[PDB]
Amino acid sequence: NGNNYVYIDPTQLPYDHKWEFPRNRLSFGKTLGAGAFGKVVEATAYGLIKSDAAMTVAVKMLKPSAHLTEREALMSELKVLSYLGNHMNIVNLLGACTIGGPTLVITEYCCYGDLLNFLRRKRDSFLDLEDLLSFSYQVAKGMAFLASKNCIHRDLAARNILLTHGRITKICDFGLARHIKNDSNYVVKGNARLPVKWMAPESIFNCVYTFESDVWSYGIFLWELFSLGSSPYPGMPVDSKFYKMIKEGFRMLSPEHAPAEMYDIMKTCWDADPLKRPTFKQIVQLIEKQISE
Amino acid sequence: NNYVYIDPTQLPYDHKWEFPRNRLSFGKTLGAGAFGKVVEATAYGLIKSDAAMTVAVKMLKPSAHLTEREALMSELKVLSYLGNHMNIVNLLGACTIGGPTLVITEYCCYGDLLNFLRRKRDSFLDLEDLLSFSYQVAKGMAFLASKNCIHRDLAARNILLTHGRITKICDFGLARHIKNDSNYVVKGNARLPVKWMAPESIFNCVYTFESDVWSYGIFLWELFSLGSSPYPGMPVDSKFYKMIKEGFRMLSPEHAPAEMYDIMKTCWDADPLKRPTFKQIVQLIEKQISE
Amino acid sequence: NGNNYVYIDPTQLPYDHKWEFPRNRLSFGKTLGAGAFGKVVEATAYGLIKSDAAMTVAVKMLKPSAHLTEREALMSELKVLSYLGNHMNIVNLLGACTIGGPTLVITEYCCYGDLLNFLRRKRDSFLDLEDLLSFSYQVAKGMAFLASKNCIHRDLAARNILLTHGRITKICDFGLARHIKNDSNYVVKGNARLPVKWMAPESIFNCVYTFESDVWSYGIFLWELFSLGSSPYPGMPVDSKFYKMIKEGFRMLSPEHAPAEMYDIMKTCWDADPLKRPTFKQIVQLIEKQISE
Amino acid sequence: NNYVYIDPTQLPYDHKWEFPRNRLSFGKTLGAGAFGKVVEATAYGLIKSDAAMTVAVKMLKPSAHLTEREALMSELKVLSYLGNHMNIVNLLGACTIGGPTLVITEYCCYGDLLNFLRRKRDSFLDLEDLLSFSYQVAKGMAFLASKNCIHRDLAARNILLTHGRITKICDFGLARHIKNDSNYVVKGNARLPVKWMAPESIFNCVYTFESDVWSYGIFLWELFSLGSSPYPGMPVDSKFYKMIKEGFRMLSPEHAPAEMYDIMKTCWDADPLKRPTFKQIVQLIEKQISE
Repeated sequence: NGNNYVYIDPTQLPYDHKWEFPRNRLSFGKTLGAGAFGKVVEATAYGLIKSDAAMTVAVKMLKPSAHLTEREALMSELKVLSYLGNHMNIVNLLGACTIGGPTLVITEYCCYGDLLNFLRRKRDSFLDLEDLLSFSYQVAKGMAFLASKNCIHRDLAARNILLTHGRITKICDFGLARHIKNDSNYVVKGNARLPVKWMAPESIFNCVYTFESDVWSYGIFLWELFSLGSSPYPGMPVDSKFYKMIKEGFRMLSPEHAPAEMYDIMKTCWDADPLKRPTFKQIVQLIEKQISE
Repeated sequence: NNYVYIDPTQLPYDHKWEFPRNRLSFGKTLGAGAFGKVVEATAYGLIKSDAAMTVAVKMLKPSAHLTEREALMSELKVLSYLGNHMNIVNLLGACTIGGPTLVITEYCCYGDLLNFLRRKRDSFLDLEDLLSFSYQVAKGMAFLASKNCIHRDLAARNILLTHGRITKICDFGLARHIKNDSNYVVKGNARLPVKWMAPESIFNCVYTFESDVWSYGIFLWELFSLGSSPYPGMPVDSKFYKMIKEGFRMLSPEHAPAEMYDIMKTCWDADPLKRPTFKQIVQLIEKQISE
Repeated sequence: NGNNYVYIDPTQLPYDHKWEFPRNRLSFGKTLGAGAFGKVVEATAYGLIKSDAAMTVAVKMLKPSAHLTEREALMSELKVLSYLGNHMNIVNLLGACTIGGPTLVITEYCCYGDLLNFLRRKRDSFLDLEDLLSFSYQVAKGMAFLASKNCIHRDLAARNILLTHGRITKICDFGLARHIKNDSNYVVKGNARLPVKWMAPESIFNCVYTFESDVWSYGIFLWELFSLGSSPYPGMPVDSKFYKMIKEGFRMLSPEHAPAEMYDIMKTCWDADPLKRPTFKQIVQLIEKQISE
Repeated sequence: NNYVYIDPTQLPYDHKWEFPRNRLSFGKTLGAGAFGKVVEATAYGLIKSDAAMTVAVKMLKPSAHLTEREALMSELKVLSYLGNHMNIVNLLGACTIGGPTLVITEYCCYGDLLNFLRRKRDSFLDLEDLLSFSYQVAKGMAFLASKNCIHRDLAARNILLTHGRITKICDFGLARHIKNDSNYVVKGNARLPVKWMAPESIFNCVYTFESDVWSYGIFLWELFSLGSSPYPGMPVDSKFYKMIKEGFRMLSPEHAPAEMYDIMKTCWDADPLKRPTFKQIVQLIEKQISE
């Protein structure tokens, strides 16, 4: 009754059927990633674009291990993706299958896989510095787009950036298609397993996920990136001591390969006051103005 | 679920809005409900540091529960999220530290539009002004829609009038009592404005963007009626609901141009996806303008 | 050769034919305004919008008194109008007739005529203050639109604002359809007859027409408006003394009916430094923030 | 004619761009023409007040006429009008008072793209990078088009390379001599880059938005050729022009993916209105990306 202005979230809202696509026009292939309850699969879609009779795509789907909770999560993801719109630097929705079977969410296939692996298998023969400047600019633009659509990414990290042609990087939601009890980057806090080393303190202590929370993670991502795929706070486990250190204001030092301008952005992203952190729009404009330096 | 849309009521309070409450004076109550009220006030140095202006302040009565404190704070965070527009009542500032929460918004000197239409029903202000009211309220809703917001009580009684012939959509939440207003009627758990609500909202309790358009149609009807009451004479009971489901509708207001009536009708399509969107309603009007 | 970045003006560019409309579907009626070389005519257009079989429109056309120079001016106007786009607060292009006869430019008809006349025939029974606030806001929005499309109006003045339904005002180009040797508001300077009392000094002395030049005229328009249709610098002829006065920095005083906020805008519009003048976007935002005062 | 579009070269010089020339040092010449040059330079306190950066400064030689002073000042006012974008060389500041006009823009450390392609023609940098170059240059042109600007000399030789794998469209006006470059050839009054010009530009001297797209096609051809010369072997004479009118075209570069070739072909449509716009070319590529 009170407060007549109610924000409507695209999750709670009709599924637009312009996305629906015949499940008899998909051929599933090798799995690309799986969690306990879901998986992303490589596939061929026939007649998805009138120019490409057969294009490789990725399909997100649940495993028969999955309950009602998961089935709704996948539909929410589909709905969310359906409202975002397209941008070069995210993985885009191509279509879905809801009628006549389990829900299938069809998105872009990114042939070069994810950025962390790429960075690590390349740590030796060091792809060079300019590619790394390019990736951080592109990820910034992609976060700026998500933020202009009022959207937050609650797991920004090199392991969720994918690589495709034209040297393009794309931000990705891996939800459900990743097993986190097996990954030490995810650690128990409260009920959940979270990526706390990528998380802003206000997110860890006060459970607040703002737009500036993402900017912190972007900072950890830059460190991740210029370290060529190393872990954040390398060697140190997440525990009482860590939380205390983050709270007191201790920060990581510059990676050996970060130019001075980037570490500079890193540091401001990690300001304890969220309000002193740059926005993604500012990061993008900063990288563009300083590109010749 | 990595991707998540931010809810405005979850964001932290932005201190850019903070305003010293020793710069406020209170005057007469504009509206009161069970748990809160809206008071006329003076704020010094609010826009210009030189100057003083009249504003409206919304606040809780001493008998407010945590649910009402949350409602008032949510009202504030939504307003802050929306930003400014000429056709809503805007947030001007808040007092949060040093006492009860105060939400400062625009004062609208001419009062609400329903009362204005009734007191003007005698002389007939002309049809050109009712056109402007239509256009402005649609512009205001198109704007709320664009920020992904819905209004739960769009009705001439929640539309305010200010200078420059400007009309503003307003959230009267918490500052109206309804237990004695025939327009609000018990259904299920709550008291609701049923004559203004779309059928799918009454039944399945679906509040969406197309629900508002329905209410816009009922508004257009109030408007070109000069503030007569909707579905006049009919009480709300089983008879009423059953009839609305079976396609029952109001006929054209005596003073509506046929086109505006056609928009009303399209607003009342039983099928939510056949109703116009506000953006479309704006664009219609912006051509029904030269003809 | 030098300078490879060349701005292309919509005047010099192909006429898009999506505007072309059959001249056998127009019936000309009474003239609304004429110059020596052209005129605007009231007309009926059959089948212009599928909803209105017969709507009144305005048609701009040359008189047989007109030379090649004028014929090109009218086509330039048509081209300009064709690129602007629509906005509620200007008079919009509806179509043209180029093939099989003289050029005809079809625009919106505004039933209540122009604002200056309206203001003057209403000076006695004083339509009230709130309508005047509304007109200045609407004209500001219309200038803001023109400026966002990089367009300037070189004759902004109450005599070029038209009135239509819904209490809507619309900015208008009267070019060619007005005789200026008969109107004392237009006065000789150099070769041309110009509206110098509406013109910014940098426009008068240095022949520079910027976006802030328009803002000056907007200021004179507000004065014109809150004086209920009086002439600017009433009684004083344009001559050496006037130019000197404008140059030294003398300004008009507030009209008897201008609220303090408006005269305030007036004054800043008339700053001798163009750079200290508000932009139309700022004027609009100022009027909106202060609307409750 | 009351409505008039502002030409950027007519606007007054904006002093927000002014920069003290005692904060500049000059180094080596990057490029020189008959009447002017572009020099490598250091500017202190240009972006950060703390710091120094390398920039490029464009200026007139002592033998420049009023037409060249105007060209240089027009270059400056156009750049100021366009504003920033990642894919053009941007204006950083100007020195106008206290001596000759100096136009400060971005230094691009890797030099021009034509030379880069040739020196890389040996090893084969891969096809993924040529895709990025295509996309970036189209993004840059789409941007110039959106500000209603045309480029009179779009060619790999006027595309510069900087950090982050970024390519930037550049105006080399005044800082190249052409009297000895076979790529510029006398036609009528001027020396022109004819192999890059659309047919309607050579004849009726029509320079429009669709003329640029033609040149973009020739660029795509240079690009996937690794900087071979266009219409290789053929000199420009009556033979040449007559053939271009009668539909003569280049065939696919040995290393072009078929789709990119299809865009080249559509860029070379004799009918200006059949050619894609840059906005369309961007959007194509942004899907030819996952396949």
